[PDB]
Amino acid sequence: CPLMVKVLDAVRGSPTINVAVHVFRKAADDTWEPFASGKTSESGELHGLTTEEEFVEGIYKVEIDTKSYWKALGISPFHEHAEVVFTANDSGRRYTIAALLSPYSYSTTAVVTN
Amino acid sequence: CPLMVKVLDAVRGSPTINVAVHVFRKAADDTWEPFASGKTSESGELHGLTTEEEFVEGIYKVEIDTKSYWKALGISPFHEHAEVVFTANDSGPRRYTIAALLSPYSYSTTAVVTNP
Amino acid sequence: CPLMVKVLDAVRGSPTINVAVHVFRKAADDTWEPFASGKTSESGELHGLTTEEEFVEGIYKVEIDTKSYWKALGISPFHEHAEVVFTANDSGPRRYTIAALLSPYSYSTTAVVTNP
Amino acid sequence: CPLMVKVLDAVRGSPTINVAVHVFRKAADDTWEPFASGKTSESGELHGLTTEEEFVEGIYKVEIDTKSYWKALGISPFHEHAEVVFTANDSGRRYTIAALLSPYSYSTTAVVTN
Repeated sequence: CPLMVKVLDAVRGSPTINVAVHVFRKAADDTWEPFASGKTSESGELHGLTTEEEFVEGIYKVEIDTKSYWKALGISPFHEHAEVVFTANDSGRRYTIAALLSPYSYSTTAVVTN
Repeated sequence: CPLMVKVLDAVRGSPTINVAVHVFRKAADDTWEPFASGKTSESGELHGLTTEEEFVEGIYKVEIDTKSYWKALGISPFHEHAEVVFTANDSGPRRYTIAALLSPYSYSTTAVVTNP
Repeated sequence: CPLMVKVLDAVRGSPTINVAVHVFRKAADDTWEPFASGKTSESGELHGLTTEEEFVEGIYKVEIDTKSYWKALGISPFHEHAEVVFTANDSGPRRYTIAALLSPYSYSTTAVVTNP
Repeated sequence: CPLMVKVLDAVRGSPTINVAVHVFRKAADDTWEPFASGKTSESGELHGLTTEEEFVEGIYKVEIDTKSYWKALGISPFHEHAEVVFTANDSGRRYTIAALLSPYSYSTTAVVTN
């Protein structure tokens, strides 16, 4: 898969499990078309969101439901979610979106290889 | 002003100057209404976006135009922008500082919330 | 003061108060000499650690006692502290702001460097 | 291995390759005894630093030579290195030390499992 999502918990020092992630692609009318989604695994990872054929150039949004996660832990969060918006190519790779979560802070990083 | 935005450049170790910032509020429509906008100063800060009267309860989105910043420096960044979405003033008026730290392929955002 | 330390709590979204900060400078010995120390204020900031006269070229270490902070809150953190080591004033006098953002199992540190 | 190190480059969006990492254990006289070391792989990871038998409770320091990395890229860095100091146990796990590097900023996170 050319697109993977890895989420970590900076309060507990652990992968975030069962966190909902939605992926959108920007449409012609500049609205967000649902594209893919899932829930992070026990390793805090989400694989097999798309394929090389489906993942064409364009602008994508990755939305991590961080609020629901912190609610499950009984911790009051600041953000409604974590949103990463990026342009796939040019030109032509494997994308790993990493997210490090705290209740009042998050960081996201793109690891782009091949 | 109950809402302040501060941006830093993690590559140069300096405040980001002239960075565009757009604020939106979720209408009952469920659509995003333009709420306020501006650009960061020399200190990388943006003050006076709004007032205590105007800044009511709601869900707000703060879009920082990081792409324009990096490209002006000859850098092609990963992100289109840095976007912060949060519920404000749910338990009464607060003062919010939104801090962003920018790298070409990474950013972090932190909220500092105080009771005026 | 050419050296300022600022600390934030990423769990509460607030400045960290009464956080111990110890500064060291590498002697020709290659050992760390106690240079200065203090505690953060209500704003999570620590000013007046040193002066332009005293703050010469060298390698400096800034140890933030994050463990004590978290444990006071009933939290058992991963890190013993947050430690920043850097060469200062190599190309002339600069003003340094060391920013730390604290979570129980994670921290980030950023340097903001300006020419006075 | 009960201790792994993963390093990423936030400027290029890539794992950091060939970055020297040194591990120390605090001794009785409170000095840092060299314990293990190596260079990150093509995946920016460093495995097999120690074993379950060797990795006993105590205070450890992990030192990442970030300065040399940025020098190789021709980018002026702020820090001399990135240092993570922590106490292994109590009580009794797999430690992953993650580091996200920028020239004037770094973040480190502990992922502790099992």
